[PDB]
Amino acid sequence: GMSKYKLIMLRHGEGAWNKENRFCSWVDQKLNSEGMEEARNCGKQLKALNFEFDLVFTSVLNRSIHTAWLILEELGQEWVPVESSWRLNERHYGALIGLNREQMALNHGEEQVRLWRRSYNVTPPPIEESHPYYQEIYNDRRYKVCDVPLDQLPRSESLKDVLERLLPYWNERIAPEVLRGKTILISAHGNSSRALLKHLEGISDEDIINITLPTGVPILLELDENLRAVGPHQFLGDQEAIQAAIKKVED
Amino acid sequence: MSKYKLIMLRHGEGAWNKENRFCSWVDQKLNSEGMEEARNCGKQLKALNFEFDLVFTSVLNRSIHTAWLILEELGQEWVPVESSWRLNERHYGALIGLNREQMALNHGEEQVRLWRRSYNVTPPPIEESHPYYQEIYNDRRYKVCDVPLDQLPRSESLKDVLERLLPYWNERIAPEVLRGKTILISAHGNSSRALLKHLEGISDEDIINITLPTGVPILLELDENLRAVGPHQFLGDQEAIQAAIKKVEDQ
Repeated sequence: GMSKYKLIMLRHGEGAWNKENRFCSWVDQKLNSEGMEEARNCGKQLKALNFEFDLVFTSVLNRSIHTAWLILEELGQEWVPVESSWRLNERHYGALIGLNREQMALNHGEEQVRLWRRSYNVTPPPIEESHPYYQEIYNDRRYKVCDVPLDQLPRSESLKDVLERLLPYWNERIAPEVLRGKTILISAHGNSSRALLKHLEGISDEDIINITLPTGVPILLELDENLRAVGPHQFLGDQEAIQAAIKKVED
Repeated sequence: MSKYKLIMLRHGEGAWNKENRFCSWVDQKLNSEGMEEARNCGKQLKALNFEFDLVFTSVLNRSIHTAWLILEELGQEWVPVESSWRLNERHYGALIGLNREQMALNHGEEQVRLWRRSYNVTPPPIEESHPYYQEIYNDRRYKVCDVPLDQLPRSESLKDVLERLLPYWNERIAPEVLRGKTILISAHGNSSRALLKHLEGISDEDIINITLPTGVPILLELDENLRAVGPHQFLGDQEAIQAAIKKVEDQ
């Protein structure tokens, strides 16, 4: 249980939809100017702390990939290998994708909606072919060359479901590289970062809902010989800026 | 008969190229013109509806940024990128950073012609006294190559470039072409020229004279033996192509 490995994880800056209380989810929206600035800020902060990455993991959503590219550019580490997987994707919010709070409550019921947003293990209704964002997701050829067939990919996910499709990628692909002594960057999303932290820190089903995950802030994990967190995750950089980022993700 | 299509290109050249200096393994960034060329290449590839499955680059950031800008213009940022020193620009050894005048003074007018224009004459190796030696050989990207740091070349003929590129073609790229994947190679002047020589069976004499414009998609049609069916083709607007040819001609 002694600190042996260091891992950096971060989440991209959130977009217009997030201000309108809409879930982007698997919709492949680009960074906005604020998102691009947050990625550059992360890169400059990681450079100030002399981080030297050996491997980067991202989702297949371009906002996670652009975040990594901008960080590697700020570090002068563009040669560092990048691997992308649907298993680091944001939570699939199913039928709720693109709806604000009001619209969700009207369509599905006020009770069901609380669970879907705030619970650990309640799965939202699956996205159906009638959904305006269904074709844009499932006709995208990035989902024809995943480690599971197109028709085996989820149509909706609880936070528990996110952890269950992320853990195999951690165990099989990322964890071995950490054990080799490589310094890893994970460019992830709100739910994918929360799911991995739940696993590495042994956070309860009850407590995971409440933890604060600011965007555009490097999250340092110190891991022991079992790849278990030694202490809680640590936010790197200026405490003023971090407190600001924490306020922005407040619910 | 034609069975496979491969796309290659070279990045837009820099200030040193206008001064007749060889950037070589010096890790110079694209200039504004270079970044625009990469974007215009991506827009051209989008107009022709190219869908890449895999991208190969060098470990020099100008080849990587060229690929990133192209994938952004294509909305194909999820397409896997692999980088190798074996796609690096020619190592011009002691000549790196010298203009034509300085080379002739230091080594002799005769030797200099051969080194620039011959197929198989290797320039003098770069030594520890060279102003650009440390920034190449102390760079940790060259500590994790498929050969040890001390086995990497200190200078290369165009023949030497082909001979360290061939193993990457044979072992890494060719198998993916045989799988039916659409490959983009983001390369340099000498690495693109070397691969074309090999796939088209161009002579030692003829290879020196072929025109390789920057920022232009180069299409190769390959048979079941991965031998070129007809010559390479420049894709896009003939006006723009003729302009790009004149820029490398006149330089």
